[PDB]
Amino acid sequence: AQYEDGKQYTTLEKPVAGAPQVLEFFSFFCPHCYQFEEVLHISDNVKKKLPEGVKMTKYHVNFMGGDLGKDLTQAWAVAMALGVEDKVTVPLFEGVQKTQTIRSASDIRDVFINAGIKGEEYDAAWNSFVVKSLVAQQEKAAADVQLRGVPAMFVNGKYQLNPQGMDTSNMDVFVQQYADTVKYLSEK
Ligand SMILES: Cc1nc(CCN(C)C(=O)Cc2ccc(Oc3ccc(C#N)c(C)c3)cc2)no1
Repeated sequence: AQYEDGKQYTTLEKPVAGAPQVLEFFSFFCPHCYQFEEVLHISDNVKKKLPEGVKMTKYHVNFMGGDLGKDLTQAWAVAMALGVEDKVTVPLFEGVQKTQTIRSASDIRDVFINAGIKGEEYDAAWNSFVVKSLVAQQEKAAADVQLRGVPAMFVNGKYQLNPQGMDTSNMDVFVQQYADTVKYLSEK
């Protein structure tokens, strides 16, 4: 077969019922997640190859970066609650991994302020039980797959992308192989 279990993807032995159709996990501490966002734009190219009848979900993980890792998962919840993912994703990556100016929750907050979210607005969201449940949603989804590594993408709670099984001599070719695989899996 052109697409094969163990090549472009693997099959979960305990599939997750009711999961999001297309679910990616990332960490702002994760070097490959940095590439996936700024250099490869994986999420955008996957969306361009799915129909407008499929929802895409992106969740942060706790297991990288200790205390600041958990702050960033809550900050991602704030970003999702306020709908400002596209405004804060790049400054958070660059602040953690490029300039290394994100060292505390206050520094994360500064990113949002500089991106234009009001201080009262950030703080009220940060402390809300709506954000508390968005944090719980991110944890529950990663725990359903005993997630131990990022970047990760899962399709219909049944299949996990296997980027190590694709060709990386060319960055655009890799991105389109990856996105075509998500499409094939979504249609499965
Ligand atoms: C099995 C399995 N374990 C995981 C997650 C583990 N974990 C920390 C990784 O790092 C895995 C990973 C992701 C992408 C990748 O391929 C790349 C990365 C960067 C660039 C760039 N620029 C290109 C072109 C391809 C290689 C490895 N997932 O599945």
